[PDB]
Amino acid sequence: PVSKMRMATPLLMQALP
Amino acid sequence: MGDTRPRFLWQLKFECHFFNGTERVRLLERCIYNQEESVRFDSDVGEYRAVTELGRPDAEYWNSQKDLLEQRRAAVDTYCRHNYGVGESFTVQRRVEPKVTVYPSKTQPLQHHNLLVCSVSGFYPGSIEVRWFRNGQEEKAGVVSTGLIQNGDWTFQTLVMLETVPRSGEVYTCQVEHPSVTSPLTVEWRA
Amino acid sequence: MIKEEHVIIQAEFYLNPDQSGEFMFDFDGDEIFHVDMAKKETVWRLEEFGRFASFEAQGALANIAVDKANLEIMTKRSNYTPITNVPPEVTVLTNSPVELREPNVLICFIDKFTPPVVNVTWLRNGKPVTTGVSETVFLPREDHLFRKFHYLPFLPSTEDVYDCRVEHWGLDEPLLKHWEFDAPS
Repeated sequence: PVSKMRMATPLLMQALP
Repeated sequence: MGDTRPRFLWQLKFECHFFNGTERVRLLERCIYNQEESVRFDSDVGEYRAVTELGRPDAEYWNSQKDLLEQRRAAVDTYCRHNYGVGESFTVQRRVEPKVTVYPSKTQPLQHHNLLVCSVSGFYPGSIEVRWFRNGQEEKAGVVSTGLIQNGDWTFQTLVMLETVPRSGEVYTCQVEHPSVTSPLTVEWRA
Repeated sequence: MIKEEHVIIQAEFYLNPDQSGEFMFDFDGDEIFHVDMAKKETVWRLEEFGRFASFEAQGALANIAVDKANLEIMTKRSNYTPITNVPPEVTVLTNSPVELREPNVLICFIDKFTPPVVNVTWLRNGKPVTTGVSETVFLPREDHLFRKFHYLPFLPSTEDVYDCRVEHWGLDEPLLKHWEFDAPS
């Protein structure tokens, strides 16, 4: 039984226009 | 090399810091543009903070998103402590016994052996103590360490030199303590 | 003494115009795993780690895609300011004490550099060698520069000389780091 390593997810920056 | 076009780099780091097992846990998310950290989330602070002016709009923009913030504020549990639990047995708790050897060496090309080196290698974790004896008596002065060298493969090594010109009848001892062993490893050498 | 602090770092990067990305986990300076971007697979630093944990590689590819999109925004915001080249320091050592004719590994340790693009060549007696070589991905540093290891298995001899040749945009000429048997310490 293998444990799952979790990832954290980066947040998107606000679109420029 | 070749291709000197300008480069643009973005790095993201999620640092889970653990103290005394998991008694204290801290998440630090760091955003880095060209070696310049611009914005971060520190779980001890609880919101994004701008590190440079370049990062301010991100700080403001992400702090404005209440559900993203609540996710990050829970990350010390749902991410840091979770992953500590997944890897602990093969990382925090990893033990590999050192190999110990003694060999003579020289400080300068040409001149004769004026060092004994005690090489300690293949070991994990980094915690190690090395002591030198001449005829069972501890040698304190003239002892020099490289300290800890990480081999990149989950082993360390270190070299501990004793300045001495060995004479017959001397037996030198390298003694090594490390978590992987309940008694010190010793290796003897004589000229 | 019992070590008090441990740190696990998920470290990612994207670099333009190369379009190279990397995703990896670091524990106290050793790589736990990285995701191979071309093969789209989780590669554990020691085979045996994958007997104990798993990691879905497709999630790392999704992160690198966000990282790509942010890099581009940041590149405009900074009005196209490029990274300054920082050339590596290089050290060559063996992983164990060198005995004549007993198999060993040369380690080329490439440190304190950025951007993460480097060419490393092992030279035996001035001629390239590739047999058995291996390397790590780029490993993180607290100052945001990079570390990397290349490895050359070898059979020590009184006659052979070795050079790790390292090339990088921040170096005027290739950096040649020499090793031979019986060097003074």
